[PDB]
Amino acid sequence: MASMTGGQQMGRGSNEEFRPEMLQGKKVIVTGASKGIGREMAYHLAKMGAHVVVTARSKETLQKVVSHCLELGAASAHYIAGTMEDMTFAEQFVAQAGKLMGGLDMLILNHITNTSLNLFHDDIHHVRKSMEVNFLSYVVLTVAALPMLKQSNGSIVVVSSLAGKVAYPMVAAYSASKFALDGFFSSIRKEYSVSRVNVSITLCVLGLIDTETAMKAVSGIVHMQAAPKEECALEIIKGGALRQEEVYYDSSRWTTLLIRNPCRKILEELYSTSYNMDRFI
Amino acid sequence: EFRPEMLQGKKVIVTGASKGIGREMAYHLAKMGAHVVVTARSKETLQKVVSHCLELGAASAHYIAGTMEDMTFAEQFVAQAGKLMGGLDMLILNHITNTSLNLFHDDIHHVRKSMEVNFLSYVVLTVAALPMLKQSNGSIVVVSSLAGKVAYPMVAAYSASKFALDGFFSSIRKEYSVSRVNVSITLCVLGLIDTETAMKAVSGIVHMQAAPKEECALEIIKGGALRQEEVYYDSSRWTTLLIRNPCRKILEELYSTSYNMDRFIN
Ligand SMILES: NC(=O)c1ccc[n+]([C@@H]2O[C@H](COP(=O)([O-])OP(=O)(O)OC[C@H]3O[C@@H](n4cnc5c(N)ncnc54)[C@H](OP(=O)(O)O)[C@@H]3O)[C@@H](O)[C@H]2O)c1
Ligand SMILES: NC(=O)c1ccc[n+]([C@@H]2O[C@H](COP(=O)([O-])OP(=O)(O)OC[C@H]3O[C@@H](n4cnc5c(N)ncnc54)[C@H](OP(=O)(O)O)[C@@H]3O)[C@@H](O)[C@H]2O)c1
Ligand SMILES: Fc1ccccc1Oc1cccn2c(C3(c4ccc(Cl)cc4)CC3)nnc12
Ligand SMILES: Fc1ccccc1Oc1cccn2c(C3(c4ccc(Cl)cc4)CC3)nnc12
Repeated sequence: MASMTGGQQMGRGSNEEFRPEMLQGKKVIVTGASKGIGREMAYHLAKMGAHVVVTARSKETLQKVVSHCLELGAASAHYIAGTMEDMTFAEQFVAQAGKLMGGLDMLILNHITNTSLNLFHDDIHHVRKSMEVNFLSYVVLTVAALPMLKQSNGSIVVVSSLAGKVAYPMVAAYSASKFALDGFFSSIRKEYSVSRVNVSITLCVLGLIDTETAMKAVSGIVHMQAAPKEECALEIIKGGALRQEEVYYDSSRWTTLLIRNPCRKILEELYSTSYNMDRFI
Repeated sequence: EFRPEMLQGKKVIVTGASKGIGREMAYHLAKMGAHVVVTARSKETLQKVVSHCLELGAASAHYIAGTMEDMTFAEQFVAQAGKLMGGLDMLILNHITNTSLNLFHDDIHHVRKSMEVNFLSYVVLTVAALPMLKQSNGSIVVVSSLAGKVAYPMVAAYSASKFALDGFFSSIRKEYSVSRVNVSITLCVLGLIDTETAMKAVSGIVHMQAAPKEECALEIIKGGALRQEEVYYDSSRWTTLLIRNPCRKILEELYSTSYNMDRFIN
């Protein structure tokens, strides 16, 4: 039947309004998918009938996510275990994932290095590791994924935080890595636009989410309402599917109303006329 | 309101001071009668900056040559600079790794080096300088860009490193506030400046008006001296009208009541 079937899900109002069928048969990578938001995303994609390749360090937990993804109705589900501290693993993982699915439609970059809320003093090793895992590996994964994503006119989904847009104490190294993602990915988005690289980039700005790990890390320190991980995971997928530049997800209505920076967008448009790139394309 | 006398006898470090904005800052500080320790890789060019700083009326002037790719050099440099001056009042973090305007493709080495030189060495320098800066109720001055606040194509690695500085230094500023660490942090958001290196890098690509390096250098020093959180310096009036993010400041204040830090300080 598939050989006698053809068409497009992305018609009028698909910019616009999400349908779970937009992910049916799509080839998706989810990093940091053994737990939390990442695991929830893998489950939503499975229910949508997507092909899924999940990664994290723990093979045992990834096995359970894969098994459950298959129960949920994933077109295919596989895992490749490894550390994102290793840039060779990050590069090879994408090639293997792409070969496992026969291509790539969406790259969901979600993993982070283990971090706790603490004042910054002298932990330069944690600052470096945060930059390596939360930022550099995302760049390595993007470079490795791009040829496949250009072929499919695919999507890059970058999971960030409110701490990647505004400042918070106790998360200096983490926040620096999240701000770096905005600078890097927002720059390449402008580059893709002029180079006719039809690969969308979604930066997801998340508030406090009720994941086991985050709840433990903020216990007795941060007294905020935590948003549900299930809904968070769906909002990220929706944003990627709709090719939205930015997703904002938080418990507070004040956040949603204030995080947006219309002045940044206006300034970027005003500077777009001040440079000549026809020598690079 | 700034007065040049605010820098008279002050003990100041200037990184990336062999040329451009950094060199201009060293010269302004010299004219103001500050004690100055300049750094960059080129000993020969630093020797000339030092000699000229002394002619201009610096209370004292020294150089220590080395690469900011080396975190051990960065750490030892501060100690050595503070021992020469007998302390530290202001740490001016200005150096960057060599960068050109290009589309991003494969260059992960340049992304890593940009993060190491433009960001990580600033953190290492701050850690090394903090005990002296706490003693003097001193200042940290971080030289950034409009590309460290808004997005630009052709500078992805550079921009990531500048955005990282905002996230890191703005976080520690809030930490210092609750810890009673009386060390100010000034993030300088600069537009196009007429430095030899920047002008060559943008030639035939960027055509906007370049602001003068002499005035730029002074505005950075002024901001540090006045303990301003942020300095905005650009040729365009539309930039000055738009760069500021009042909503970010409001959001930060609204979240400030949602957390309790008295377990890290008591
Ligand atoms: N939770 C929140 O409140 C919150 C707020 C804002 C933004 N976010 C963002 O949301 C994303 C997910 O957060 P979360 O709360 O869901 O975290 P989480 O539950 O703790 O999961 C993190 C995932 O990353 C993996 N991981 C950890 N170290 C790794 C390494 N070295 N190499 C590869 N994978 C590694 C973990 O699995 P293994 O340990 O087995 O490797 C796990 O699958 C992150 O980007 C986070 O910054 C979360
Ligand atoms: N110029 C502009 O249009 C502009 C715009 C926005 C922001 N900015 C910011 O302003 C600052 C200064 O810019 P500029 O135009 O004055 O640049 P510049 O003239 O090229 O000078 C950069 C300085 O950094 C030093 N440096 C380079 N690599 C180094 C390394 N590995 N270790 C230590 N020092 C190193 C250089 O000296 P040696 O080579 O001898 O080491 C030099 O003294 C930067 O932080 C930049 O981001 C400038
Ligand atoms: F998912 C995580 C696992 C382990 C550690 C941190 C993790 O991520 C987080 C855990 C908790 C809050 N997080 C935030 C926010 C935040 C940051 C600082 C403060 Cl004071 C308050 C709120 C913006 C909500 N960004 N990432 C995280
Ligand atoms: F000083 C430098 C030496 C070498 C390379 C970059 C250097 O720093 C720069 C050189 C030129 C412009 N720069 C900018 C601005 C910019 C960036 C990109 C584009 Cl398309 C337009 C305007 C914001 C003015 N930020 N840093 C630099």
